[PDB]
Amino acid sequence: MKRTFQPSVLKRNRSHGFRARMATKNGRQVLARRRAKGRARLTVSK
Amino acid sequence: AVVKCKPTSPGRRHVVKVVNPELHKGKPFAPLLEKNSKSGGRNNNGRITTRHIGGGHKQAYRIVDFKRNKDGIPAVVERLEYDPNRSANIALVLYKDGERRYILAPKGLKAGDQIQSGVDAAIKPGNTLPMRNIPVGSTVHNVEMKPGKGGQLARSAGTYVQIVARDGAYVTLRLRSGEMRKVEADCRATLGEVGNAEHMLRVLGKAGAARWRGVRPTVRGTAMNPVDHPHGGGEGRNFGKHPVTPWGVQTKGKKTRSNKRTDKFIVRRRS
RNA sequence: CGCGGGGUGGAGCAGCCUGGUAGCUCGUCGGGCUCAUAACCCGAAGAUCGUCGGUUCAAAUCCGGCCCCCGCAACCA
RNA sequence: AUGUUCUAACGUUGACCCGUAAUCCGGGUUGCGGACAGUGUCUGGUGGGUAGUUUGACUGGGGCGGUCU
RNA sequence: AAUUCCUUGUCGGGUAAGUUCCGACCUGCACGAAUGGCGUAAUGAUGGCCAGGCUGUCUCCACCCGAGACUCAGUGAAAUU
RNA sequence: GCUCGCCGGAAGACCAAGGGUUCCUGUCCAACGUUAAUCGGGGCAGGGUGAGUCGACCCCUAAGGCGAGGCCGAAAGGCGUAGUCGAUGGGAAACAGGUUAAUAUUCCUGUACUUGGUGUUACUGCGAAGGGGGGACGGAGAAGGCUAUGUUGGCCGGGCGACGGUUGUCCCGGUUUAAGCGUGUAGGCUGGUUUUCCAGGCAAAUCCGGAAAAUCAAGGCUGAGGCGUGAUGACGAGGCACUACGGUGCUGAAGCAACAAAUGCCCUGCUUCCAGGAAAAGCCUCUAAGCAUCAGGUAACAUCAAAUCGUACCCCAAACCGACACAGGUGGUCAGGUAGAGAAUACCAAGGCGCUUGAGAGAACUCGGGUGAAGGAACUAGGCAAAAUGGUGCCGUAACUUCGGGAGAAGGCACGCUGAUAUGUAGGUGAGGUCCCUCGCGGAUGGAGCUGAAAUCAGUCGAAGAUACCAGCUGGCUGCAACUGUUUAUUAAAAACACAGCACUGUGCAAACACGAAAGUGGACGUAUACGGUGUGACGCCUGCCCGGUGCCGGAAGGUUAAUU
RNA sequence: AGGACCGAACCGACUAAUGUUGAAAAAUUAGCGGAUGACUUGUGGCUGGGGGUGAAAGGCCAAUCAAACCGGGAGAUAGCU
Ligand SMILES: [Mg+2]
Ligand SMILES: [Mg+2]
Ligand SMILES: [Mg+2]
Ligand SMILES: [Mg+2]
Ligand SMILES: [Mg+2]
Ligand SMILES: [Mg+2]
Ligand SMILES: [Mg+2]
Ligand SMILES: [Mg+2]
Ligand SMILES: [Mg+2]
Ligand SMILES: [Mg+2]
Ligand SMILES: [Mg+2]
Ligand SMILES: [Mg+2]
Ligand SMILES: [Mg+2]
Ligand SMILES: [Mg+2]
Ligand SMILES: [Mg+2]
Ligand SMILES: [Mg+2]
Ligand SMILES: [Mg+2]
Ligand SMILES: [Mg+2]
Ligand SMILES: [Mg+2]
Ligand SMILES: [Mg+2]
Ligand SMILES: [Mg+2]
Ligand SMILES: [Mg+2]
Ligand SMILES: [Mg+2]
Ligand SMILES: [Mg+2]
Ligand SMILES: [Mg+2]
Ligand SMILES: [Mg+2]
Ligand SMILES: [Mg+2]
Ligand SMILES: [Mg+2]
Ligand SMILES: [Mg+2]
Ligand SMILES: [Mg+2]
Ligand SMILES: [Mg+2]
Ligand SMILES: [Mg+2]
Ligand SMILES: [Mg+2]
Ligand SMILES: [Mg+2]
Ligand SMILES: [Mg+2]
Ligand SMILES: [Mg+2]
Ligand SMILES: [Mg+2]
Ligand SMILES: [Mg+2]
Ligand SMILES: [Mg+2]
Ligand SMILES: [Mg+2]
Ligand SMILES: [Mg+2]
Ligand SMILES: [Mg+2]
Ligand SMILES: [Mg+2]
Ligand SMILES: [Mg+2]
Ligand SMILES: [Mg+2]
Ligand SMILES: [Mg+2]
Ligand SMILES: [Mg+2]
Ligand SMILES: [Mg+2]
Ligand SMILES: [Mg+2]
Ligand SMILES: [Mg+2]
Ligand SMILES: [Mg+2]
Ligand SMILES: [Mg+2]
Ligand SMILES: [Mg+2]
Ligand SMILES: [Mg+2]
Ligand SMILES: [Mg+2]
Ligand SMILES: [Mg+2]
Ligand SMILES: [Mg+2]
Ligand SMILES: [Mg+2]
Ligand SMILES: [Mg+2]
Ligand SMILES: [Mg+2]
Ligand SMILES: [Mg+2]
Ligand SMILES: [Mg+2]
Ligand SMILES: [Mg+2]
Repeated sequence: MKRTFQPSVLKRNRSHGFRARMATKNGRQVLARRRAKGRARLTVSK
Repeated sequence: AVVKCKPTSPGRRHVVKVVNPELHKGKPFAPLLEKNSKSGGRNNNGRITTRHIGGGHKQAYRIVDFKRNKDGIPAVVERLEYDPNRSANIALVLYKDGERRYILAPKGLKAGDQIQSGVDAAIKPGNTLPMRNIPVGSTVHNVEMKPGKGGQLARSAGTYVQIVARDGAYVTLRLRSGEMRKVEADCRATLGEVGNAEHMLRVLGKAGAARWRGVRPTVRGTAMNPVDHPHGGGEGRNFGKHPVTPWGVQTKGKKTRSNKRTDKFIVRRRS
């Protein structure tokens, strides 16, 4: 039976990618928090 | 004409269709078409702002000439056509200079008829004149509200307005609703009633026929829960309250017109 | 099991609440009018107020018990 | 105070011209309205559309009934 | 009565025997006219009842074919305490 | 290796998504694999993905996004014009054979095609951010013409049979070939050509649209398939030689016809209906400004270029989504035989598998099935479950009805095989031959050959002929809802929701209404025969009385009454 | 012609049995409904939490819904265990 995660690379990048984060100030704030914490993988692009 | 279907299935028993044999059967005139994709009742926020709209058949917009501002050049009706965007039929006319245009088809118009607009046009159905040149008592349609703006009143199938009086710079009109309204006498009007007067005798016959026109189902307020509608709730069928809209406004009698700009032009309300 | 309202000429209703006094319509009885009856007109009679106790100078009336009458409630279980 | 007229504020989701290669916007001409409409402050009415809350205790279990000095 | 408490009302039909069913009666605790009334052909993985066929549903179980259960070798949990 | 079993509209073969080395070779077996493992999608090492034509990238746009200025907003920001992005759609071009352990429309062989640059020659009006054409579009239905494909015959090679027969109407196998190029056929659409003029296409136009003459009556466009070539080639059964036993090398016959035939192609066609069926570019054409013995355009030839990224492998799955090597889910394409209406079902082909614990035994009891004396719903809340019916053709079929239905009502009869009618019929297809002409992929006649039901009569076997698989139980009364639909993903599918129809009511357009501090947007590029809200719910017969209460609508004399003064 | 009929693919989910530390955090087996349409499906897009969407069940909004999830106020408060 159909589960919730149906992978799609294009939709993944368009929803959570780097350029989607950078497009709004709240996305940029997400990136700032993740840099301050020190995540190795900053977004889903990597 | 008006044709009843034979009851060979439960979805056909009550269907009444209006069929016109004189409508064109080919494709429409390509230079006068545009696309118009559907909204779903959604506005630019993406929210539903009008309910019960969606789906239906794909349609192409026919550019109809509502202004009729090509004066002094006679035109000939080429063919009547079906228009999916409105209840009336539209006629394709050809001007003596080689230009083609769509107009609302008045009652009695047929291929080969002569029409023309302007102040000197003859008093015949399909001709457009400023309303100060049309005799008092005439039946006109596609009436303008501001000079040069384009016709806006009496555009549905079978409708018309009547010029009841003329006094100075204004003419008094009787609209289909029964309201008596005052309009500038330089506005244009087209003589005669809008054609396809039997459009209202149509019976859809089944739910799908309404879904083909992009109408989605209406859920009654009493069928919901109180969190959804003021009418919701109850053990069994309970109403016990004054009828209102989904947003709490009384919906049987309460008047909603509030416009003081245009109150000066209203001579009588429709009653 | 429990609350609320009632019992007044023969019938249906007032008067009770602020205890001093019983009214209204119909019915009954007597007389008229009519050939006669009904209708109509005139006059009169008729209830000690469910019952038993209390309070009071005085109880249909206020308080209590009892006998009937009606209504409501009797849920979660 | 009311009414009538006017135009110059103001409106125009009428027409035309320009920026312009543009059904936004702005500027210009003209028409139509016109001190109305509309907006700000103050103010009466309405307002489960929305919001914050209250809705007693005793009790041979609680409710109903009764009670509370 | 998808509504009737008393109630398995009463009468009729069906059954050997029918608190259900069908037809009536009217005493409607507490139906009723677009929070529609009364009918209604066709339709329904809809509710109730009856009949024919059919049968291991049952009287009342018997035998048989396979997968486990049982024994041997290998691997090897769990709730609980 | 030989037997046996299973799938075969998949449990075979490919694409897309998704994964990312799982692909191939050598080696190892500690851990992983529900057991052992010498094996593995495990560990370690090495190898492997080749493009002008496939895809991306590229040009073009849809929904939608972003959005210079702009409008609007306490700030953050919201919306939107010019623009610019965004495929799931439009736009140039390649096929066959061979080859690796692992890639191939990419490598090799053969044969092709497209776009662009440059140069030369010949001729010449070129030119756009503008005009026009085109691209360019629905559902259903009906054929007619074909092919893929299959069957049979012919031909070629081989065989003469473990047990009765088998030199023949016998058995096995093969009988294949592309793009391109040339023909322009079945068939579809459309009259053509030349002048003259014109309020139209924002200006111009020789282009498109319109008008009037003259003339000719055939021109044009599209088009599957066949045929010829490609191809004296390649491939090819099978032989002959090596094998270091996985296979390598050489050679290589026939390679035809008839019939049947798609859900594929002609066909973006045709017919019909209403619910009336993208856009933009590439492309063709027209001119403006401009240029002008230039530039540019057209044609032929020569030459150069076509970059970059993907390409292994899985892909109804042990590699994707489900924590698992998980009875689940996952879009598109291909589509053999016999029977059959069929992509159902049964047995098979090509191909692929036997599902990663076995061995015994033959207790109760549980699960999944088979059969059952006599009875036949007595069971039970209830015929739950099971049993039963089940096909085709013909006969026959009630109440009721909205005249369509009910209806497959109910019920019944025939059904195999063999022969004859008829050495194979009615029908379908169709060669040769002959005769014509605008001569060709032509017309007429002609019928050899091939294919071929259905029926009747007669006979015949069995208990049984729709023999398996497959495949309605039927009728009677009644409540509710008209009906097809929808719903509580995961205890409720209904009488609930919806519905066509009905009524009330609001709404005159900058509409009411809704989303939004606003600008705006939807309603609607709609205009009262329209749009919103509410209730009822096909259809038939109907829908009675009450305006005291509450609400709404209208009124505006009087009483009361805010800020203000 | 048809929200026509019978019936596979496909989309559902009416009944029964099994399973219930399952093969499976909703399935399997045998039957069952629709199956040219108010049909189904791929890819992309839009609507955001007192908000959306809802042929309406308080259904659905990532196994979570009479108010999602994550972080913060925060060591909320707890006459209670
Ligand atoms: Mg609506
Ligand atoms: Mg409606
Ligand atoms: Mg409900
Ligand atoms: Mg409410
Ligand atoms: Mg009720
Ligand atoms: Mg009530
Ligand atoms: Mg007397
Ligand atoms: Mg007294
Ligand atoms: Mg509240
Ligand atoms: Mg608080
Ligand atoms: Mg208490
Ligand atoms: Mg009872
Ligand atoms: Mg009886
Ligand atoms: Mg009865
Ligand atoms: Mg009722
Ligand atoms: Mg009424
Ligand atoms: Mg009803
Ligand atoms: Mg149904
Ligand atoms: Mg053991
Ligand atoms: Mg343990
Ligand atoms: Mg098999
Ligand atoms: Mg391997
Ligand atoms: Mg070992
Ligand atoms: Mg092991
Ligand atoms: Mg490995
Ligand atoms: Mg856009
Ligand atoms: Mg924007
Ligand atoms: Mg800006
Ligand atoms: Mg682009
Ligand atoms: Mg694409
Ligand atoms: Mg390979
Ligand atoms: Mg063929
Ligand atoms: Mg590959
Ligand atoms: Mg396994
Ligand atoms: Mg699996
Ligand atoms: Mg699927
Ligand atoms: Mg099969
Ligand atoms: Mg056994
Ligand atoms: Mg058993
Ligand atoms: Mg049996
Ligand atoms: Mg036997
Ligand atoms: Mg038996
Ligand atoms: Mg027997
Ligand atoms: Mg019994
Ligand atoms: Mg019993
Ligand atoms: Mg059953
Ligand atoms: Mg059975
Ligand atoms: Mg009943
Ligand atoms: Mg229904
Ligand atoms: Mg459920
Ligand atoms: Mg608007
Ligand atoms: Mg209703
Ligand atoms: Mg159907
Ligand atoms: Mg079906
Ligand atoms: Mg569902
Ligand atoms: Mg269910
Ligand atoms: Mg099933
Ligand atoms: Mg059906
Ligand atoms: Mg509820
Ligand atoms: Mg959920
Ligand atoms: Mg809350
Ligand atoms: Mg704090
Ligand atoms: Mg705490």
